[PDB]
Amino acid sequence: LPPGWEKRMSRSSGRVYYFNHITNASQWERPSEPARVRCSHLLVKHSQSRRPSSWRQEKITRTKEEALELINGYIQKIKSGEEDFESLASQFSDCSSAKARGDLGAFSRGQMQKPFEDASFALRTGEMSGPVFTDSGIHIILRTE
Ligand SMILES: *S(=O)(=O)c1cc(C(=O)O)cc(C(=O)NC[C@@H]2CCCC2=O)c1
Repeated sequence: LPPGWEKRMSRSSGRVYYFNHITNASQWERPSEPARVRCSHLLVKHSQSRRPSSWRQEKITRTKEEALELINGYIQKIKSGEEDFESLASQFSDCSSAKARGDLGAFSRGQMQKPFEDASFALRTGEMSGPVFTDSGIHIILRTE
């Protein structure tokens, strides 16, 4: 299995799935480095974020548990196909990159917070992470290049 993938057992169906412990993504299909990648993200902050404030809300009061529930809802909607990643990043990300549909541009290792960096370089082009935790809050990451 590629970097970070493990074979897991679905609790509800008993069917096997695959989980990546670097990106926190899960998928049913069996999964099949560059100097820089380009990623967008959607950030949900909470009261324990390093800065519990965002361009969108002066005082962020939601709990970390509430932020994870929000993130998990956005992931469901994006995976369902009902909403594009860009649409939810623009509307709900607590990062000013929201106004660029979540795009952070290109970057190399050594620039971003480490769990974000590691998830970004372990994603395939076009792939989306699961919930990724940093000191800023909880991220959904989409690798675009
Ligand atoms: S597993 O069954 O313990 C499991 C763990 C997580 C997680 O902790 O992130 C997520 C999922 C999950 O996404 N289940 C639904 C489907 C499983 C295959 C891919 C899915 O969308 C399961």
